[PDB]
Amino acid sequence: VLLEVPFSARGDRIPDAVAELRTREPIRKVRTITGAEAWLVSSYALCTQVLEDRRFSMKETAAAGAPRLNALTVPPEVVNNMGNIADAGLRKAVMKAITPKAPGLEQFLRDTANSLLDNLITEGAPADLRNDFADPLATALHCKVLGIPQEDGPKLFRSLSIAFMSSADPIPAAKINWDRDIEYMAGILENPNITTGLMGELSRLRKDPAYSHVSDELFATIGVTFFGAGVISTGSFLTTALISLIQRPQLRNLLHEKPELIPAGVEELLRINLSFADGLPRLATADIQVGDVLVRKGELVLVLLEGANFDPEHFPNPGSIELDRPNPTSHLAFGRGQHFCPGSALGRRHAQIGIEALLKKMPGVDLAVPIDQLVWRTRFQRRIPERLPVLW
Ligand code: HEM
Repeated sequence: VLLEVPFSARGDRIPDAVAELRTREPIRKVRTITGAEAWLVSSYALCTQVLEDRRFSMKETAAAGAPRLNALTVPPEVVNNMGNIADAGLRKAVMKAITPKAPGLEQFLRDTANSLLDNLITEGAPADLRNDFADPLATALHCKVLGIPQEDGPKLFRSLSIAFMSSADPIPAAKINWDRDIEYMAGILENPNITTGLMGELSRLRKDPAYSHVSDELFATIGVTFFGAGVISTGSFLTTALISLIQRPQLRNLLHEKPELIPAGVEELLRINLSFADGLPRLATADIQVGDVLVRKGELVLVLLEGANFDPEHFPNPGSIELDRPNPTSHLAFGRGQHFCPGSALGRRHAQIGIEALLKKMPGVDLAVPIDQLVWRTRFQRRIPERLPVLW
């Protein structure tokens, strides 16, 4: 019987099995939720090998009849979204619009984190740091980044509990939501009041006849895809980083006292983060040797990020947060190679600012329920608790 993936929906603790698997079988046959076979890769060396070799293709994971990690929740072409962006001549533009350096942006993040936190302090403990802090901070950020009205955020957010499912079967709601969100974005592109952020930029490139080969659909897809990827990734990461920090009171206290180390703290929280529920999928486009396995053309490979990130061969004392590591950014939390996360800078600043605000307003933050009372979302592309009850 094949080892089934994923092993655990819990985002607070790495299963003991990962260390077992990594040492003895850093590439191992598994079965996914669709019933497909796959190669799960779990050492830093093999994970990096896979991500650095472009013949392990992201685009081709959408190929018809390919073994699948999970059901598509987007059109097959949209799996190649970053490639379409590059081909449309929109790459450095997209990347420029999603940098945290934008005028006023970091102060907006800061003031938004502090306002959310003041509201929670007024309502009284317990507070839910996912639904009433991390996710709203993520959503407010991405509305600003995209240049769309803040009041439009909640509804785009609504789609995400389905869009980012990791399902054995197709999801009818995913298509309905996708089509509505695409239509919304299309409308944003023609709205002359939208002059800032990613959509403001994309909108004026759309008016340019030099971009006449670029469909309206792709422009709109970029907005929907970046909003969703950024909101789900930042909100989910911050949420489970807060659990990591809460469980390490002396770290909490150290960062509160020495906020200059908060970036180093966040980098370690990224390294040990369990937010990705599944390995990153790739399809082999050739026969390629990975460890003791010849991966065959057409086979699915899953790059287990926490495999690499907890690998003591690369990170000594891997379960420990150490702020003085010599190569602290070398984890795979943002991936590697061709598909390295284009939002990584913004991801770091969202978490840095969110944590700094929280530590200053709630220096005594702690869980308000036993950790085993958290409800872990299942069959989802991220590991998150439904609610994160705290007191302070
Ligand atoms: C802590 C926050 C974040 C984490 C941990 C994270 C993680 C990742 C990872 C691991 C990948 C690589 C996927 C792969 O190679 O298969 C990725 C790619 C991606 N991320 Fe992020 N991400 C974060 C924030 C963001 C933000 C803020 C945005 C946009 C606003 C974003 C947009 C994207 C997009 C569009 C891709 C696909 C790139 C491609 O296909 O080439 N992410 N992210």
